[PDB]
Amino acid sequence: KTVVVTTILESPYVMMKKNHEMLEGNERYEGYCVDLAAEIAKHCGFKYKLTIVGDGKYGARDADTKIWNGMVGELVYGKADIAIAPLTITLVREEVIDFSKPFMSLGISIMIKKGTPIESAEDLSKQTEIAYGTLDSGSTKEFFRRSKIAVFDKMWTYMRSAEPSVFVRTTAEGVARVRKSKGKYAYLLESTMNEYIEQRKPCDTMKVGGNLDSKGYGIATPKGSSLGNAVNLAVLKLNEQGLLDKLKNKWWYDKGEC
Amino acid sequence: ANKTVVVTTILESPYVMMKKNHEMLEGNERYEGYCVDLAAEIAKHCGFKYKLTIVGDGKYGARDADTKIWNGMVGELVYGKADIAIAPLTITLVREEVIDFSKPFMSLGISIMIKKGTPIESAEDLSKQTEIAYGTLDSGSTKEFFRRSKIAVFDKMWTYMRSAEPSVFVRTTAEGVARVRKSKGKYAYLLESTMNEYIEQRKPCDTMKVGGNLDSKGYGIATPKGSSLGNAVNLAVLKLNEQGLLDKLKNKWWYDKGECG
Ligand SMILES: N[C@@H](Cc1cc(Cl)c([N+](=O)[O-])cc1CCC(=O)O)C(=O)O
Ligand SMILES: N[C@@H](Cc1cc(Cl)c([N+](=O)[O-])cc1CCC(=O)O)C(=O)O
Repeated sequence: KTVVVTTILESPYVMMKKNHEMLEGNERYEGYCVDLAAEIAKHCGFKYKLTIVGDGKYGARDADTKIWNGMVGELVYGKADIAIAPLTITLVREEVIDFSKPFMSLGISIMIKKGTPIESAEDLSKQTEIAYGTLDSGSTKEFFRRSKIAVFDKMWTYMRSAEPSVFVRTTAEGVARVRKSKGKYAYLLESTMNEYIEQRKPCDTMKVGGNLDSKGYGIATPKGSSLGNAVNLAVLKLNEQGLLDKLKNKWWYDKGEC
Repeated sequence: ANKTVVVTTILESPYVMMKKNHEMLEGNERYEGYCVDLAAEIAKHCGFKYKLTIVGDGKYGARDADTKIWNGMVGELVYGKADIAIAPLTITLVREEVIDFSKPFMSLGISIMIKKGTPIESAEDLSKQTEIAYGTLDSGSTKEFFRRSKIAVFDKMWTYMRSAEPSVFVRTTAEGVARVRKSKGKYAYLLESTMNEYIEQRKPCDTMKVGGNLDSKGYGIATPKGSSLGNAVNLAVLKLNEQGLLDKLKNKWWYDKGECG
């Protein structure tokens, strides 16, 4: 019985191959999660089909309707058997689905265009000449909305009140905005993506400062899933054998363009 | 029928330490540290009463190959002697096979400790020379990491360490640190990054953590398989992290109390 894998088009985790049109099935896709899915299925002994999440979302529960969207939605409503993607392990998600132990550790970080005289969160919060912001929705924004730490609360108030808006619709828009803003915009995003973009042409961005927090991506399965236990052991084994580090290197650095 | 939760832990600075005045104290209050504070939080969120007990054999948890017996805190859980372990206990495959772990409350990796001034910047640097000796604890997970590693650099280091004379291994973490401090830049110590960072903030302020971490892993709260507490404990850990409490706790024990500026 073929396992339905839900995932999301997010570089360099899952991308359509340049020559995808001459390809079929799983082979249409490449990336860190594509490689990880193969390793997991190999170790747990299952065949699987990669499917792209229908609504292009990760997974948030609507406050009013209480409906779950994205890949979490596909798990809880029975459309997919497992999610393999840069999906953060969080309390609200863990209440309705299971996560493996983390396959990648990350935190919120700062992206600047090279030349921008900013070196940390503190620096940013102490000035306004260089605008800075986050995705207009989701986890990073929420970190600042809910934060009780002085400097981060400060940054948050600055962001809500800054004009024009410092928020962006998509991660790509955030990156593009840093790139086209001639050193006058800084983007706060997950460190994994920051580190990746830093190795891509035109090589005009960099990561500065330490991560503002600490979290991890996990493989997700429905509660009670007969795959959950084996998938978790697979992630730990892959980590312990150095495979996860090797996959990170392959996709961030070896295939790097800088 | 409800019973007090038996917590197994271990004396390891700054996770769990006996208070200077422990003699005039009783029970849990004899102890202080990061893991003491964390246990308080977990129990508070999960709503259980608990008793801190120190692991009888002073070990974290490994299965003897010959006897097949699990020692340490893992063993306590596996053999039914404790309800939960709260300590710098790494989540690993062989342990997950026999107990449950929460998601990590702390992230870490194997790292290099040097005496300040030592001309070494990475594992790669160490492996390519022998003038500056380097080693690990004479047992446990860091040594086992190098023994099992099929990564070229780490295997080469293992081969060097196993054959180096005099012995580059040490009996305790304290010994390794002391050896770094006394060896005039001629000994480098491989240990978990958490402890490395801690020691870096302690007088005489003569050590330094250098290079990237050699691996990536996490410490987790452990319960016996099928335990009733496992689920609630896991959600508690996630909440504490998201609420910023785990970072604040690490700051308290590592940096606020820091002795090196
Ligand atoms: N891990 C997030 C999804 C996500 C993934 C990536 Cl890889 C990036 N990113 O490219 O910086 C962002 C996000 C959303 C937060 C953000 O704005 O960083 C989740 O589980 O909700
Ligand atoms: N997390 C390890 C135990 C441990 C804890 C600490 Cl706090 C340090 N350390 O202070 O460097 C080391 C170890 C492992 C021995 C060693 O590497 O010396 C486990 O679960 O086996």
